[PDB]
Amino acid sequence: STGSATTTPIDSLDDAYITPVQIGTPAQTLNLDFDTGSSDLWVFSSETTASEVDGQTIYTPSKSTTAKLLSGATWSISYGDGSSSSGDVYTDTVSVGGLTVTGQAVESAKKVSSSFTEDSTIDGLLGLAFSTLNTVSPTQQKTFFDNAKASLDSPVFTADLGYHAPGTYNFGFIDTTAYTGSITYTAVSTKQGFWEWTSTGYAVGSGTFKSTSIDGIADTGTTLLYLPATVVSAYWAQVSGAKSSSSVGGYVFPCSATLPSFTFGVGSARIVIPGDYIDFGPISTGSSSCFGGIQSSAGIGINIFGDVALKAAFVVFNGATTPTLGFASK
Repeated sequence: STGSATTTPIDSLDDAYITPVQIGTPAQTLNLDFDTGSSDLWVFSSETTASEVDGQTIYTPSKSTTAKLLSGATWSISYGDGSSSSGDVYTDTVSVGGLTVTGQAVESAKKVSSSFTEDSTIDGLLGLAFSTLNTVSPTQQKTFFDNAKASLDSPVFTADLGYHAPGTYNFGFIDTTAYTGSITYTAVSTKQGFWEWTSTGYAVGSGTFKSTSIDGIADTGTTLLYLPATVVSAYWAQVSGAKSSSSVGGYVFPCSATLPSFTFGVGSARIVIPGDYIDFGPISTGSSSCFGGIQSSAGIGINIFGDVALKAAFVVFNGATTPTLGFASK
């Protein structure tokens, strides 16, 4: 089997991407944030504290003939950005782009943090990291991909995120028309439960490539590119007037600037992030200070190849017995 679904930016900045997901019988379609940095499929639901729902579409398990309470199971998750959610668990039929999993754990939120409430466009998350990170207790549950894997034509999914435009998540096949040149594959460590890999270096604009190992995670659920302070300083030093602002929470730059590109290495291959991808616009409405899309990972504890990086590539998440990651230009 295979599946193919379009993923759409939630706003004009590509702050996140939503993908429609069918849950239950008859189908209830919710728009979920596909997150290769976590491993819970959770949704706003009829059980979510009413004051914490503000415009989201909810899953109502009582209206699904295939929903079953997973007795005794609870979940609770905290994300890198400080947001969180928790609740209980149902199993139900879940379909993405024509690919169907029966008995998928659907984690129903009883509580969500303010960031989730305030984002009316995201109805929940669909985790695509390794199932070892799943938070369901006392019986850990599998991700949608893990459940689908044996049925897929090939045990892979691909992320093809757009810049200010829709893109695609495919399951079970590699669309050879969706990228240019060849796909370069690179080793993955699953030791921390993430799609963790090592970039071979970077360049800023038309500058020389610096060969240096940068361990980080491929994370579709993180907006920006978070890299070591040395790398980030070298980038922003090429932008007149750019500075790190503790008050704003990172590097800012004059909105009048033309940003240089940023290249990262995948083995001997190179992925070029155009400068425009690094512009996250005014820090507040009407400001002439703009927020940078490349930020320091210092104090995160891990480097994160988030959407800024991933949307410059066609990315293969290869879930073979020994997982690997593939990157192609597009």
